[PDB]
Amino acid sequence: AAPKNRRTIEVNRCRRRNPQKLIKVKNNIDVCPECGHLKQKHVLCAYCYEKVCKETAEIRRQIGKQEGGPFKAPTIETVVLYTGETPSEQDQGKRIIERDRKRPSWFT
Amino acid sequence: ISHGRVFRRMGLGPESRIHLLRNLLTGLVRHERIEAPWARVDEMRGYAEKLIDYGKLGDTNERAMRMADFWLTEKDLIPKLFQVLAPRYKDQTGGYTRMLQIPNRSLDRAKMAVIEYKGNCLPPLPLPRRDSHLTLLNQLLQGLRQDLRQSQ
Amino acid sequence: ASQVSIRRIKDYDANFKIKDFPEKAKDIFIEAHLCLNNSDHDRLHTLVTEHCFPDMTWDIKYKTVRWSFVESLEPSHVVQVRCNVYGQITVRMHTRQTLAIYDRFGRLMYGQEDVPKDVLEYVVFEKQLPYGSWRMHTKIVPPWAPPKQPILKTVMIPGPQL
Amino acid sequence: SPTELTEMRNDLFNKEKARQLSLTPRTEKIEVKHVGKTDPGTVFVMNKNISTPYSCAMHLSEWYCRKSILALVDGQPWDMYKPLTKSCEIKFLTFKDCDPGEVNKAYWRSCAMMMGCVIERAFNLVRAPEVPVISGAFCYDVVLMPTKENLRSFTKDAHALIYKDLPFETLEVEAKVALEIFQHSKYKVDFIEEKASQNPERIVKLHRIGDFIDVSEGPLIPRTSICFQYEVSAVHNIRRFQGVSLPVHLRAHFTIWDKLLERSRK
Amino acid sequence: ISRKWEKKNKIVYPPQLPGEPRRPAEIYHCRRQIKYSKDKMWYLAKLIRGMSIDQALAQLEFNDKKGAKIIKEVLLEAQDMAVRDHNVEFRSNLYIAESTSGRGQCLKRIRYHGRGRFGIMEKVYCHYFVKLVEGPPPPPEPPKTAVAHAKEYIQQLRSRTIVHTL
Ligand SMILES: [Mg+2]
Ligand SMILES: [Zn+2]
Repeated sequence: AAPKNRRTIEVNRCRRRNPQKLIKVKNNIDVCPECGHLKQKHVLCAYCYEKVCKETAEIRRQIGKQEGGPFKAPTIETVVLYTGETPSEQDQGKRIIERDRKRPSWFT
Repeated sequence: ISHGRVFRRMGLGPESRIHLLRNLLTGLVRHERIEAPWARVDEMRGYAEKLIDYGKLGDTNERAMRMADFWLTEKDLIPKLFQVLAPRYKDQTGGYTRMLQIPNRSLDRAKMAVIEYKGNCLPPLPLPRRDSHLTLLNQLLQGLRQDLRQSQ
Repeated sequence: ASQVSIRRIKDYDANFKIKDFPEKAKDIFIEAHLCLNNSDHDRLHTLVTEHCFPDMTWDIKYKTVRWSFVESLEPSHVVQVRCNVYGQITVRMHTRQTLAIYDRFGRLMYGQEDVPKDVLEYVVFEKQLPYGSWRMHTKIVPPWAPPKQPILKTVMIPGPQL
Repeated sequence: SPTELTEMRNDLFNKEKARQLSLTPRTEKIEVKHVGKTDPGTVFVMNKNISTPYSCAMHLSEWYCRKSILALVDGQPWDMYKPLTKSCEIKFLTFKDCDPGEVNKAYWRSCAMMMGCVIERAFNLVRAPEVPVISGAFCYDVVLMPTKENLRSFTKDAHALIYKDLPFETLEVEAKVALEIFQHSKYKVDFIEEKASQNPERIVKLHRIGDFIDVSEGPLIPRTSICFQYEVSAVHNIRRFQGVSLPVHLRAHFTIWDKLLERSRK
Repeated sequence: ISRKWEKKNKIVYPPQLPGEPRRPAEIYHCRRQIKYSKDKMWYLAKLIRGMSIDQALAQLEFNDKKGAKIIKEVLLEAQDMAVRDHNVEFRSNLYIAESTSGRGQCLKRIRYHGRGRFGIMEKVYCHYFVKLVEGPPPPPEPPKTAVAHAKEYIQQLRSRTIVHTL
C-alpha cells in the first residue's frame, strides 16, 4: 500500500486529539493516614513500602551474616529483636535476630 | 477463543512456565516475600496453596515427599516447609498467603504485587485498614443495629 | 587609637575635616537611596563600595521601592574611627524613614508608604587612599534594636524531610 | 417583620467583626507548630487576628483543605475559618480518623443549624438540642401539620442552600452584644444567659451562615458543600423536626440511605 | 536558538493603587533539552492544562510515563521558585494556565536498513514550558443547556432583516 495523497494537519489532530488517546483523569488517589504522600486506592503506600523493603533488606543481611554461607535455612522460626527488649519466654527455641536501633511506630 | 480457560501463559511454553513457578515458590520459601507481576503473583499463590495442603497431608507420605522435592530444588527448604510452615498453620483450613498490589516498577512499569504467608517474622505490610467504627456512617449503622436488636 | 587614625587620615588625605563630615555622609546616604529608588547602578557604584552593593541591590532586584526622607532626629554623631591602606569610619544615624517595597506584580509586602518609622543605623564608611571618596562599607546592626516589621504575607518553614 | 430582623442581625454581626478587627496592632506576627501524625513537622508563621488554619492547609497542600474539618488547638477543636489566638499547636482532623468524635459533633451541630435555617426561611426557634451520634437523628425544636410535600420542599430548599455554597462565619462575641442581637426572642436570650453562666467569663460564641445567625456550643462545618446528602425524615412534637444527612466521602448509595431514613423516622 | 520563557520572569510591572484589584502573579518556568517526544509532552501538558498544581502532581505521581517525573520535577522547581522568589505564600492557591511543548535540536544518525540502502535516524528532542498563575483554578465551561440554544436561535432569527433591497 502507498498513500495517494498527503494527510492534513486537521486529520492528524482529529486522529490524535480524540478522547480515546487522551490520558483519562483517574480519581483513585487518596491521602494515606500515615506519613502523607497521597497513596492510591487498592495500592500500598510508596514510603511505607520502601521502609518495609529496607527493613527486610537489613533483616536478610543480618540473617546471611549469621547463617554464613548458602544452603542453610534451619527448621526453626525466627524472631526479630532490636536493641534491648528482653526475649519473651514463649519464643525460646526460635533463634533471635539481634537488630540495632529502636522499634518503629508500626512493628508489633 | 478461551472460554473457561485457566492457567495463563508465561515463558516459552508450559515447561518454562512451571519452571518459573517452581523458582518463585522456592524463592518465597527462602525469603517469604517476592515482587512479581499480578498474573505470576496469583499463579504462585494458587500453587503455594496446594503446596501447603500437600505439606500438611503428612511428612511420612511418599507422594508429599516427592512433590516437595520436585517443587523445592534448594533441598534445604523441604525440612523447613515440612516442620515450620505445616504446624504453624495447623489451626487454619485453606486461607493462607496474602495478596497486595505494588504501584509500579521503574523500567517496564509492570503491575507487580506482594506475596507472603500469614504471620511469619518479617515486618507487616501496610494492609488496607477499613474505616473506623467511630465515624458518622459507622455510628449510624451501629445505632440502626441496636434499634433492630431492641425491636426483636 | 582614634586620634592616631584621624592623624593618619589627615596626613594621607591630606585636607580633611570631621566637623563637616556627618552632613556629607547623610547627603551621600540620601543620594544613594534616591538612586536605588530610581535604579541607577552607575550613580550607585560611585557612592557605595563593592562589598555592600550586592547586599542591597541583589535582594531588591525585580521589585521597585519608594524610599522617603523627611526631618532628621538629632545630629549625626560619629562613634569610632580606624584604619591597600583603607580608613574606616563608623557614623551613627537616627532619622524618620519610610519603606514601601512593591513586588513585580505590584501588591505589598512591607511597611506602608505615608508612615515614617524610626530606625537606628550604624553605617560604616571607607575611602581609597588617588581618586576616591568616602563611601559606605557595612552596617552594624547593634545595638539591641527591635527586630523588623511584620511581613504582610505568611511564610511556612518546613521541617526535616526524611 | 422577618425582612428587617435579619438585616439588623447582619448589620450587628458586621459591626462586631469590624470592632474585633480594629484592635490588632496592624498585623501581629506569631508562630504556630503542626504537631501531627502526618508530615512531622512544619511550622507556620501566620497571623493571630486575620489568618486561619485554612491558610496553613493551603500552604501545606490542597488535600488538607479538602479533608481537614477541625483543628485541635491545645486539645480544643477549632473551625477552619477562625483566628488562631496566641501561639499554639494545630492537628488537622478528617472523617476517617481514630476518634472523630469532635468532627462528628461539629457535623451534627452544622446539620442542626442548617435545618433550623431552612425551617426559618420556609415559612420561631428555641435552641439546638445536643443529641448524641448514637441516636442518628439530629433534632431542632421549633415553636410555631406538615405532609410529605412539605418534607420534599424542605429537602429541596436544603439542597439549594447546599449548592449555594456559603461559608460559616464564626466569632467570639460577648454576652451583651449576643443578647442585643437576639433581643426579640426570649428562648435565645435564656440560652445565651445559660451559656454565659456555664463558663467562667461571658464569651458567647456566635456563628453566621451568609444571612442567618444562630447559637451553638462547639465547632461547626466550614463550607456547606461538604454536606452532600441531606433529607428530612418527619416532624415530632413545641414541634420537633428530625432529619439525617451524610457528607462527602461517606455515601450511602441508596439502600443504606433509605434504611437510615426509616430508622430516623421513628 | 531563542530563550524567552526564562526572560518573561523579569518583566517588572508598575505599582498599583488602593482601589485596584490584586492582580495574579504570572510565573514562568521551563526546562531545555529533554530526551522525549513532542507529541507525548503535549499530551501530558493537555492532561495537566485543565488542572491545578496539586492535582497535576497527584496525577503525575502515578502516571506511568518517562516524562511524568520530569514534569513533576519541573512543577516542584517552579513552586519552589515562586515561594522563594516571586513571593507566593499559598502553595495550593496555584493553577497551570498554559503549558505547551516544542521539539528541540535534533541530531541525525543511521539505522542501517536491509540491502544496500540505509535510513535516517533523527535524534528526537523536545522541551516543556509551564506558566503558573496565582489564585484558584477557574471552573470549566459548562455545557450550554437547551435554554441557551433556544436563546441563541431566537437571537439569530431576530437579527435577520430584509436583504437585496434598500
Ligand atoms: Mg509472552
Ligand atoms: Zn503511607
